[PDB]
Amino acid sequence: LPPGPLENSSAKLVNDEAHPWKPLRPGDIRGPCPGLNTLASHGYLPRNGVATPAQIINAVQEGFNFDNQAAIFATYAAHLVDGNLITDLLSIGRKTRLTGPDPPPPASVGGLNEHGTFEGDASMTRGDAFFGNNHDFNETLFEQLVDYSNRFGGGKYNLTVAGELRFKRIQDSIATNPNFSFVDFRFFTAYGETTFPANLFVDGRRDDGQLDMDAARSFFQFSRMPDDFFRAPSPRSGTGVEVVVQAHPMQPGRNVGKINSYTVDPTSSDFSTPCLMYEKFVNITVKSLYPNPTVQLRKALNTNLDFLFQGVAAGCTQVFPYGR
Ligand code: HEM
Ligand SMILES: *[C@@H]1O[C@H](CO)[C@@H](O)[C@H](O)[C@H]1NC(C)=O
Ligand SMILES: *[C@@H]1O[C@H](CO)[C@@H](O)[C@H](O)[C@H]1NC(C)=O
Ligand SMILES: *[C@@H]1O[C@H](CO)[C@@H](O)[C@H](O)[C@H]1NC(C)=O
Ligand SMILES: *[C@@H]1O[C@H](CO)[C@@H](O)[C@H](O)[C@H]1NC(C)=O
Ligand SMILES: *[C@@H]1O[C@H](CO)[C@@H](O)[C@H](O)[C@H]1NC(C)=O
Ligand SMILES: Oc1cccc2ccccc12
Ligand SMILES: Oc1cccc2ccccc12
Ligand SMILES: Oc1cccc2ccccc12
Ligand SMILES: Oc1cccc2ccccc12
Ligand SMILES: Oc1cccc2ccccc12
Ligand SMILES: [Cl-]
Ligand SMILES: [Mg+2]
Repeated sequence: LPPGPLENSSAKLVNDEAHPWKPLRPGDIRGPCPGLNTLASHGYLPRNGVATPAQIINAVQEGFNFDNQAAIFATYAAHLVDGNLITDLLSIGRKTRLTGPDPPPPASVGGLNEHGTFEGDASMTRGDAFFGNNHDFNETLFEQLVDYSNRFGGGKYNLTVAGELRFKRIQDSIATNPNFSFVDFRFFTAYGETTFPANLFVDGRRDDGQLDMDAARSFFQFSRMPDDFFRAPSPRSGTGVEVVVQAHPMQPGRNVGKINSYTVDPTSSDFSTPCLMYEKFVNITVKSLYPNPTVQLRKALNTNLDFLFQGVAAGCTQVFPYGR
């Protein structure tokens, strides 16, 4: 079952004796998420980067005070599209034999590195998949984050910086990635993720929304909590995303095989239709990976879809692609 919320959600030291940072060993997997990467590199998750959904939910809550509903929604969304539903294992990065025997195609079980399922374009510190690497820390992109922090945040990353940088990334992908896609699930996640450094990488004794660049580099590049890091003082995820959207409101769309051809998609969900985002994720995205599953896969899909629905925070009706 999905873990419940923390019994005690106070700020506390999370870079503690039981959770030291360690460098990668051969075979250890890290991916496009600095949050999960840091949890693995401090042993809140298995240090090889392969974990169960329950391990992930417990880790994001314990290590960073990510809220329960957000933890459930993201984890089961990722697991459904990128994880092995029979073995209950998900890679936080590249595809690996460590998640067990694969299901039939068209399911990919590609880990969080799989482009276009959860991971997508216009990430802050990772390049678009079209440019060759959607998962490793990129120094040039991080230096741009530093520059935007200097210009809009007095040298710190905050929600104002997030609003400007989110738009800059989108405009750079429009100008250079002929395959740029910015619809449905990615349209939502791209905005939410820009709040996370301000909400969750800021030491919880301060919780002022102002992330310094030493801490930012530590998390984004090295998957490493600052010495004496205290987690956030209460559960949260995407609060302040309205500030990021308001700075430069966008419509969902994609380039259409050429640069500078961004074409709005009226069949995409947007922030006015969160329940459509959920329904398409299940009916189209998940269903297309598993169109006619065998008995044990069908059971695992339905269980994980029930868990996903527990995380749906927008008053939506559950949908059932494989029946009740
Ligand atoms: C709850 C389970 C979570 C999963 C499965 C997850 C997975 C992912 C994935 C696959 C991405 C790639 C999105 C992209 O293409 O840019 C991403 C982005 C990101 N996640 Fe998470 N995430 C989770 C929770 C968290 C938490 C708790 C934090 C912080 C504590 C966090 C911080 C970030 C950041 C900062 C990015 C954007 C990085 C960048 O654009 O450079 N995530 N997440
Ligand atoms: C919750 O944890 C904090 C920090 O560890 C501690 O100060 C506080 O006493 C705890 N609360 C309860 C009810 O145990
Ligand atoms: C190109 O875009 C499509 C989605 O429209 C996606 O399936 C494909 O993986 C993308 N490839 C790259 C390398 O961006
Ligand atoms: C990092 O991002 C820059 C800017 O988009 C890109 O030119 C470069 O190839 C990327 N990769 C590395 C390894 O720097
Ligand atoms: C970001 O920092 C700048 C400079 O200190 C400030 O003007 C702006 O109000 C800050 N934004 C937020 C949301 O804290
Ligand atoms: C999803 O499928 C259900 C039937 O299982 C249907 O009622 C619903 O309208 C579908 N939603 C979308 C957005 O296709
Ligand atoms: O874990 C996550 C990663 C990226 C985006 C998210 C948006 C909402 C809730 C969780 C998210
Ligand atoms: O309202 C939102 C929009 C997009 C992403 C989010 C992630 C977490 C929490 C709320 C979010
Ligand atoms: O953060 C949020 C929470 C709930 C609803 C939202 C709607 C739009 C934009 C952001 C939102
Ligand atoms: O865009 C939105 C509108 C209303 C409620 C939401 C809840 C979560 C995430 C997004 C939302
Ligand atoms: O719980 C949520 C968090 C972020 C985005 C969402 C979009 C739709 C439905 C639920 C959502
Ligand atoms: Cl919570
Ligand atoms: Mg990306």
